[PDB]
Amino acid sequence: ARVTVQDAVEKIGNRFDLVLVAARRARQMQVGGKDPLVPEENDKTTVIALREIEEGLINNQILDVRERQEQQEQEAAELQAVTAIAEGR
Amino acid sequence: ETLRVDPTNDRLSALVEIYRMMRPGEPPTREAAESLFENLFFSEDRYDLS
Amino acid sequence: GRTTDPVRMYMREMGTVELLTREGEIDIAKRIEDGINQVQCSVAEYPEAITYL
Amino acid sequence: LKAQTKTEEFDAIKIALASPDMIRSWSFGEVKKPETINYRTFKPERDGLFCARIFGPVKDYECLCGKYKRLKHRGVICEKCGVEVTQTKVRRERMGHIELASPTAHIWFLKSLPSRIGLLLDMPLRDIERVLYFESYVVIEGGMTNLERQQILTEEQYLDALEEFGDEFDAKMGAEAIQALLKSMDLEQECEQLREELNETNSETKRKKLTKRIKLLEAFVQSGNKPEWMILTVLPVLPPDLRPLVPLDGGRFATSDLNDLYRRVINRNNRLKRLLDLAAPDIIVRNEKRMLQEAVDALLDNGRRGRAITGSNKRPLKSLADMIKGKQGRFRQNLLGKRVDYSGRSVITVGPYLRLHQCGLPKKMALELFKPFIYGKLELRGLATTIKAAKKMVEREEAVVWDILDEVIREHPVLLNRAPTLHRLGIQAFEPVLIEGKAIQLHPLVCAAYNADFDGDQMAVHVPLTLEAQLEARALMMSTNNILSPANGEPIIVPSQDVVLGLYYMTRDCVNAKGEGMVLTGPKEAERLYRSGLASLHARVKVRITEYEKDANGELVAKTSLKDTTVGRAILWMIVPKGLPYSIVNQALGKKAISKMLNTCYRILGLKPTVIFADQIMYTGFAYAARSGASVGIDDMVIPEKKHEIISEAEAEVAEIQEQFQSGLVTAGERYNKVIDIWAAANDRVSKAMMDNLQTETVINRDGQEEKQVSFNSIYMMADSGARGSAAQIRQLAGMRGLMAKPDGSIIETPITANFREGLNVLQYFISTHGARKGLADTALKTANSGYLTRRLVDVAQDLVVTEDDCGTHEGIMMTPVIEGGDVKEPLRDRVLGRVTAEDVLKPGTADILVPRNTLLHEQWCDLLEENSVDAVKVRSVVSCDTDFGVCAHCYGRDLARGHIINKGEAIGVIAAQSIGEPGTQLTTGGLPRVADLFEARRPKEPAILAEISGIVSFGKETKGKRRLVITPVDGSDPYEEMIPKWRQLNVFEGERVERGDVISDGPEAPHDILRLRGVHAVTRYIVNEVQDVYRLQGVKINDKHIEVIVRQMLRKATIVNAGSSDFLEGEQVEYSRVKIANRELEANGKVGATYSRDLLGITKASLATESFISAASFQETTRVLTEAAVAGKRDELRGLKENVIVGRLIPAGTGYAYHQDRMRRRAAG
Ligand SMILES: [Mg+2]
Ligand SMILES: [Zn+2]
Ligand SMILES: [Zn+2]
Repeated sequence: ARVTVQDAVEKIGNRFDLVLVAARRARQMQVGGKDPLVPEENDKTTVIALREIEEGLINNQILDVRERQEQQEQEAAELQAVTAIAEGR
Repeated sequence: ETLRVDPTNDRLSALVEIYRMMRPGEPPTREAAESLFENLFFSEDRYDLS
Repeated sequence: GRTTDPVRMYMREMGTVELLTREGEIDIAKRIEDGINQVQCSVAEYPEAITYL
Repeated sequence: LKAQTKTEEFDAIKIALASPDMIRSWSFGEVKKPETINYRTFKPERDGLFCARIFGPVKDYECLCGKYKRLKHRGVICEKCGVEVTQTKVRRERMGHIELASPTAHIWFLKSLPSRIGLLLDMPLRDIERVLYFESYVVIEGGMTNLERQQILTEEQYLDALEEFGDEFDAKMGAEAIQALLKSMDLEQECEQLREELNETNSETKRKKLTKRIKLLEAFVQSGNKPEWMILTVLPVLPPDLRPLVPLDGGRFATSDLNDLYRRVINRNNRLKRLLDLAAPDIIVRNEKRMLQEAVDALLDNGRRGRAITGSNKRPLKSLADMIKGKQGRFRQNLLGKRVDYSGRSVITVGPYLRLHQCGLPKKMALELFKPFIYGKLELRGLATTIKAAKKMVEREEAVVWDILDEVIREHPVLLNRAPTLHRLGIQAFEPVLIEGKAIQLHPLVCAAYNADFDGDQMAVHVPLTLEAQLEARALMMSTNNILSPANGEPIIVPSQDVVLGLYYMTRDCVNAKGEGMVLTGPKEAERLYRSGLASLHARVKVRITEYEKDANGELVAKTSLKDTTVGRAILWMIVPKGLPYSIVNQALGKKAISKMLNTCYRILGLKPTVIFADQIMYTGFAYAARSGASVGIDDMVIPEKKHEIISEAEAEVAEIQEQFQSGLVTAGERYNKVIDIWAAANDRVSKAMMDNLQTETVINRDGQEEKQVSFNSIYMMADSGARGSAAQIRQLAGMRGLMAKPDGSIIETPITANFREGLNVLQYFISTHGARKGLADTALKTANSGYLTRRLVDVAQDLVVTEDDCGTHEGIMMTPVIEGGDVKEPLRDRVLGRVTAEDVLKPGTADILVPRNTLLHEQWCDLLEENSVDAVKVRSVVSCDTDFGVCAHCYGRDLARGHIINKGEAIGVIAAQSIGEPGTQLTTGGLPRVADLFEARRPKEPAILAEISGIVSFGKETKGKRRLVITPVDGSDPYEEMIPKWRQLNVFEGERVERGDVISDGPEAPHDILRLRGVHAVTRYIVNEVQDVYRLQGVKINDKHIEVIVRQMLRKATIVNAGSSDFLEGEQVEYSRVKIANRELEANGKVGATYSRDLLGITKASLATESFISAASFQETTRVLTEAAVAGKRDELRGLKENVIVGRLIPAGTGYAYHQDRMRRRAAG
């Protein structure tokens, strides 16, 4: 369990945005699109996300970057799919 | 001075102002004012201290 | 004069009109007869009213 | 990009008058009949208050006649009776209407205090009503004949006038007349003419009313509402499901009161149409029209005419206005309260075994609470086939479900709450620990935050469903994350009673005991010495200890030494973490000291070590207090041996003064004062007797004959440590208790001679009873007073939130120690702590900057300022903050449950109000009503008058009611003469110069004055100092900040002096004004900038003004607010807390601040 979030509050200053970011990440884990970045102790996604914040390997910057990259990861897949839609003309 | 503030003169007048006090806005009547005032504190029916 | 609560503004407004005499009733009824029979006669004087019937 | 048509996520809201065609737009049919249901088959009669055709199908996706019963046929209108088969919920949605025969006035616009139809037409109310009742004729568009436009006539007058003028003159009566008035009204023309008339004549009485009225007019014009709409042509009907006919047990039906009303309206209306088609006489149709007016009025808002009663029941029927308003003063459901799922509650118990980050929860409770989670997790692993079977499993309570519950509980926090919620700590998050029992276990250290006793107090539990709620609870509402009261940086986790008696009993020293004067290597063998029974817990002993100091740079220094201390202190030292010096535990450890221990530990080691430290302190406190064997006997309370003697002597005095009254040497009242004085002095004597005795009387021998120390007696240790009891109560246990005072307040001259250890007889007890009853009554009253105060406070602040980061202003208030009377009622260090310097400060010598510019002053900065002699620091405050529509974090301070600077987006107004309000139960002109008076800015009863302007003054004129005072400035003119009643003893010297704001008389003064004459900083200083004078005298710690934000909200409004944009005398937001003048100093007009004057509005007054009308409808009078907004067509954009709470979306603060921001900028932009 995570008794105090002070360390996470150290990694990202705002402390509300801590809740938001850790939330978003915890969601990334809870509805599984992804896996933890650090060993799961049986800790629920709620705490795993916080452990990820405390280790400084997860925050708003990192998440935004990863997501932005994944958009192009899908664009690459559907590259030949959507260009086949030239029937639009 | 109480008399100096009294708008009325005779008994009928007083009963008029009283009946118009208790049941205001409706036209007063002699039998009405009399019946009211007699039925307030003087009627064995509508009143008692026991 | 106006105490609101239309029970009054009615009760007083009607109280103005004086009660009818036993003769006045007959007067009014006679006036009724005059009016009506007038319109009936006016109807009888119209050709289309007949032809329609 | 096509903008949109259908459903989006809506912003703001709009409110205005309703058009007949608009009313029809909502209406999906006209209700033509008073009938409800058929009376046998309960189906709705067509075209009635309850109807399938107009409103909706009785049962889901089914026609009334029953032809199309299939879920397939949906958008189908039935041929038999048109009913589109769709969910029954639509019968809760679709509205209706009624076409009224004769026009009707909307009672909300007739009877609202500033009658709308009245002042819009510039016509008196009584006239308009007299016209509505057909009592008189009113003119419309008189033209040029003999008569005015708004003029009123009578029967005979109207007849004569008509006889004179056939046409070019117009008069009507009834509702049609008022409608004709409003419709013929041309607002623009009135605007032009009124502007001219405003400009021509010079009189105050004239142009005041003139400007007010033109402003009103043009406002109503810009609204988009046309006056005609104040008169209802069409009457909308509320959906049937919102006024249900639904049946009950025993075949009995129950329906709302709106049906009686609506039915009445329909009836009278239809009967009116009937009487029209019968060509009835005037009187009849008039009576009918009036009756219709009354019915409609009673429907809309009942009680403003006759108070109509419901069928067979005396109690007046509830109208739509009452439906909206609600009850319990002003409570609109999002206020009074709302039922919530996933919750519970029960009696609470102790659970000392718990860590402070957790708490006990009953098994069954946790089962029923987490039930959905339990289902989903049961079938996720595969223990249950389907959700049904899962329910069957948890219903049977199979052995396998308990483990799954242990799974879903683990990292999942829960919210705990108490009944009297005041400060934010009233609700705190904990980690659930499954416990066998029906009782909730609550960690002892938190029992202070809730103000919860163990006497049967109940707590409630809520489950943080969504992920965001889990993380919100864990990172904010969590217990460990708030260790510090938001009111002041002092720890609220301070040990309570048993624990402090434990730590007190531990570290203390009796003169002689086992192992006295020996030496030990370390705390380990000290404890080992104690447990074995070889050495006593308390003995003076030298032992070697290793203490750390982190005084190096981010680094712990280690040093060892032989400390002269006691066995108990040595044992306790094991707990004290790291860099804390041994000195802290070398004392007697009272409640105050044991608190300062935790404090220092937090300001040194940080959060986590403070948490674990506190936990350990609780555990050891309980353990050693248990071992201590502390108890209370009847002999533990020691009465002075000299008591009876003091009693007798003070009793001789009374007969001395009595004999003097017998001989007439003294008067009656003076005698009374004398006897009361001697008895009081007696009580003081016995008190300070038993105190000395009970305190130091322990007389014990070490190696010599005698010596004496502070007593080891139980009740004393209890009172001295601060565990419980106090000198006041102990005084009542041993010595005599006080003198009592009859309800009148006249204090009886025969005090209570006996005490509780002794017996009280009949009289004494009877006399005490009144004191008791007045005690309970007064306290129970002051709870309510506190509540009301907090309410006014949150209402006046609320939406104030930290928004911008830094406004960057050098502005601030001068922070000095309070220095009242004799020495220092409060230091400088506390006043400036956790705040930020407006500008850099100096040493005695300069070009050496200790604290640069704006920096947070923490313990090190404040002690660095304490090293130096600096008596003066200018500090940034929330009252002087340059940021408009909010406070910048750089202005506020660091104060929070955490030592770091205040976060961006935290809502400070709320927490400020809560902080001011929580202690309010602990407050005793002076007192709590004094505080209420202060925040209300009420002018006192017998105030003082400050000098208007500096310079020499003299006494003008003579006696009529006043003797005029003539002021004479040095350079400028002297028109200023104030009329001061001469029957009030003056102060000001007839021959001396008086600075503006000097004392021209005595008594308290209204803060309006202090603001105007002495300045803004001056008045805020007066308020904060006076209210702090009230609290501090009671022993209440509240930081100046919260009070200062309340103050900022008080002065939010100001009245303009100069011109060039808006009106002259308008009171308006200093935010709006300052933003407009700062914007007008450059560009625009070169400089047209207008001067204002700061205004002081009381809290309850400043609460009145809120942009959002939905917010105003909450705590104010709803009926007025809705109208008064609806006329101007006011558009509520939300943007505040209360409004967003009502509308049910994320709060524009806290976590939601990242939302409303990313929105607010997207709005009014690209
Ligand atoms: Mg209690
Ligand atoms: Zn049908
Ligand atoms: Zn600021």
